[PDB]
Order: sequence, then C-alpha cells, then structure tokens
Amino acid sequence: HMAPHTIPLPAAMRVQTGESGFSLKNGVRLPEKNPLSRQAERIFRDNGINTALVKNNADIIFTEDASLGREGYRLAVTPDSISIASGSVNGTLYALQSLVQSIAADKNGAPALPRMDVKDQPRFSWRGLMVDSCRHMMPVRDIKKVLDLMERYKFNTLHWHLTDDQGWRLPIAKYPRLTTVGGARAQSPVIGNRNKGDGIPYSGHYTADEIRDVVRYARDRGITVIPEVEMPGHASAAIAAYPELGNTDIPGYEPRVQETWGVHSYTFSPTEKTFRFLEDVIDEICALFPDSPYIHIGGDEAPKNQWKQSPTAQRVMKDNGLANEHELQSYFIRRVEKMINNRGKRLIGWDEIQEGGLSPTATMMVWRSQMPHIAAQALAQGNDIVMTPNSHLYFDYDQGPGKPAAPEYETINNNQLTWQHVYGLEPVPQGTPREREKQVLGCQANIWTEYIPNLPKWEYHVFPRALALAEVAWTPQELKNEKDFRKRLDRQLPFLDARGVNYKRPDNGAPAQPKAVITRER
Ligand SMILES: CC(=O)N[C@@H]1[C@@H](O)[C@H](O)[C@@H](CO)O[C@H]1O
Repeated sequence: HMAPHTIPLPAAMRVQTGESGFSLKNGVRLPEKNPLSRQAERIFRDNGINTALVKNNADIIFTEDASLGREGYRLAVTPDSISIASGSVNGTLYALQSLVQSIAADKNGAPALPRMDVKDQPRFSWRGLMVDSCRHMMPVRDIKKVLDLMERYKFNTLHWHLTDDQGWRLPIAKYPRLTTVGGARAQSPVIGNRNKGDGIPYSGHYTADEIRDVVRYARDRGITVIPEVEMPGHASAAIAAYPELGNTDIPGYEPRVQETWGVHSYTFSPTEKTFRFLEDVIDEICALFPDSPYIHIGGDEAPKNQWKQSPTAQRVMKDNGLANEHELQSYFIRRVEKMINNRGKRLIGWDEIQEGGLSPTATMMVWRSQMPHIAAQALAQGNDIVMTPNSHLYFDYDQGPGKPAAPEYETINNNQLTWQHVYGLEPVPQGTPREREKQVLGCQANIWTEYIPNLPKWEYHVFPRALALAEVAWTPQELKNEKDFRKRLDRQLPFLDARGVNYKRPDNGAPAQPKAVITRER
C-alpha cells in the first residue's frame, strides 16, 4: 500500500505496508447505535466510500479513552476491524479524517487501508482561519464549504470578522440600523482600479438564524466559531448607523459606511452611552455564540486623532486620570473586558491592545511581525497569545508565480507568501522561556477580503497555503519536512479536484479552476 497522505502529519504513525490491510471495496459497516457513526458516514462519503449502518459486527469500533483529551485519538487498522479511540467527539472526527487520507488502491485498484497504528494529538490548541465578511460577504452556503475543508485539515477555530468600516454583518435586534444602514455601502473600489469607486451599492448581513446555523454546523465539525466586533476603530459602519456613538464634537464630523479600503478615522467615543451600547451588543453576541470561550473586540488601527480633537474624549481622560489617548484606548478595552468577563468569556484583541497598558487578563492576537517586541512583552507579562503574523499568515497576500494577469486576480500587494514560506513558520517566538510556551495558544491565517469578492478567489488564496498551516499548527516542529509534505500535498489534489476547489496549483501556480467566475454579484 502507498503511504498515507494525511495532512497534518500525525505525531506517531506506524504503517506496515507489506502486511494485509483492510479492504474498502465493499464499503464500511458502522455501528448503528453510536452517534459517532453519523459523522463517519459523512466523512467516508465525502471520500467516495460507501457506508451502511448495521446492528451487529460493524467494521469500525469506537472506544473512549479520557487520557486522549479534547482532540487526541488512536487509530488501529487490521484486516478484521478499524478501531478508533478518543476522549471526545472531535478526537473521533480527526481520527476519521486521518483514516480517509490513508486510503490507497490495492493490488486490484480497489480502495483499501494499510495495516497501521496512529497515536496523535495537536501541538497547538488554537488552529484557526479568520473569515472577513465585511469587505466582501460570503453566503452561508459558501462558509459551509470552507468549514468542511477546515475539518479535513483539523482546523478547530473559525474567527468571524463580522463588523468593520465598509459593512456591519452581525444582526443585533436592539439596534436594527446596524444592519439596515450599516450593512450597506454606496459603492466599492473598482476591480483593477482601486483608487476609483464603482458606483454600485453593496450590502448584506447574516440573519440571527444564519449566525446560529453556521455556529452549529461548525461545531458538528469540531470547529468553534469566535465572533469579532471591531472597536474602538474600524467602526465607521456602526457610527454611520448611530452617529451618537462616534466623536460627534469634532470638526467636520460626517460618518458614513466607507467605500474605500485601508485605515479610517471614525472611532467610537469613550462615553457612558457608547459603553452601554457595546454592553447591549455583547449581550446579544453571547446569545448568538453561547459556547464561544472568547469575544474578539478588534482593537487594531484606531487612529487617536478624533479623540485628540474631541472635548468629550479629553474630559473622559481627565475624569479618569488618563495622560494620553493610548491610555484612553487601554481604558476603553478595560471597560469592554469587564462586560465580556461578566458573561463568563475571555477578551481577545489585535496586538494594538497593549497601547497604554496591556490588561493582564487579555489574550493578544499578534499580527504586526514588524514589531517583534510586542509579542515578547505580552508573553513576559503572562498573557496568552495567538500568532497570526503578517510575515506568514496574511492570506490576502500574493503567492508565487503563475497567477493570471487579469484584474480579477489582483491582490492587495505583491508580497509572495508561498505555501513553502508558510510551512517554514515556527509560531513560538525565539527565546520564549520553556515555561511560557503554554501561553502561545497557536496560530491562524487571516483572509482579508478587500480583493476577494467570492469563493473561487478565496479558495485560490487559501489552498494549498492552509494545508501547510494545518501542519504547522498540529505536527511537532521536528517532524516537518518540505519534500515529504509536497508528496502528501500532491496526493490531496484528487480530493480537492473532485470538489471543484480553485486552489493555486503547486506545479505551475495557475488556478485549478481557471474558468471560475470571480464577481461581486451575489
Ligand atoms: C488586524 C489587521 O490586519 N488590520 C488591517 C485589516 O483591516 C486589513 O484588512 C488588512 C489587509 O491586509 O490590513 C491590516 O492592516
């Protein structure tokens, strides 16, 4: 039998390629009473293997071992049975995904599994992708395709970037204008000519039932959805909907849902009214994401100028003994953190949240790789971090050669972040004390959508880079090997082809689906 092509590479795997394996030519019999068989049914059928729910003498034996924890598993494949041990449902999902990526043709060309044993568990507990639904919005049906592929590669976290300057997508019943006004912009930058507007309104939001459906579908695939509501910056859509939430006393105050990309100046005012609005929003977020351990508050790229120009903000600073607008930002984050903690969740924010003082309880999402001291200081102060470095995991960035020259394939910049570059990432900062390595929760790629209007382009930007990230996030650093990874990656392509995924071809860099239509039309 050929060697398994599983990505991420398991931590321990012994394959006896010369021994008799388990033939799949007649499908797999699943124990009908075990709820886990429903997930096995789904995963085997995704890979072209027939299944049947049987009362007696199933082929798969599910066993429980609490020592395997939330995500660890064991696999034992003999000619007689396929045994899967886990400590939780998600460990079983991961065993099943490893199993299907161990399928190879037998002597007669029928699918079979080798005689093999696997014991596996992830290096990092946070293994994420971030979807930006604000710059362009992707429908639930497309998010579900993303979630299916995330489970296959053992990603466990979808960070959902739901509010920004160019659109607010998160349904809040108490403040309907956030979506009816804040969900709509009058135009977008022209594709191929970002410095001009297209004159075409662009709007959308998720309904409450759609939010909950995504959360549930993700959870059934082992994925926790973590919501992000941006503050105090990236707030133009919310402020356009409710102008009293911004710095209304500045010269030239004219909030609007923004039509252009980049950093915008409209920040929330640090007032009691704004804090009550945010508490109301956080309350509804907790109802929509009841199982999320975190609420991401954003915190990036909030220019201080409007606060400098606002007598209201200056008075808040004097009231609270704040010497400058960085301390004002720290104060803002501290007050929102209390709202989140009072609902039993943890705050996470982009690495700008250390400005004016990093809360000792906040979790930091590290993205500005050009400022390595920020992550080092956060770790030294005892804080947990998640690594989303712009040096490696900004999947809006370009890749290696081979892409079409057409404007539809344009990207934000000409930085080439290839899958090879991603594969060489090591998330733990150099010189981190051994006892502080547990504060590095994991890593995640961010897929900003200024230049990604729809799913085929999203797939080109994300695959195969996310497969390299999946291995970085799961596999021990010392087991990574680019040459072997390429072999396994090449063996993933038939599965991705059968789903019509528009990945960037490893061989020549062209789209796998060169005729896919990339459009803003929804
Ligand atoms: C935390 C973060 O990444 N902030 C912005 C982001 O809003 C934008 O979409 C991205 C495009 O690369 O550029 C970053 O500066």
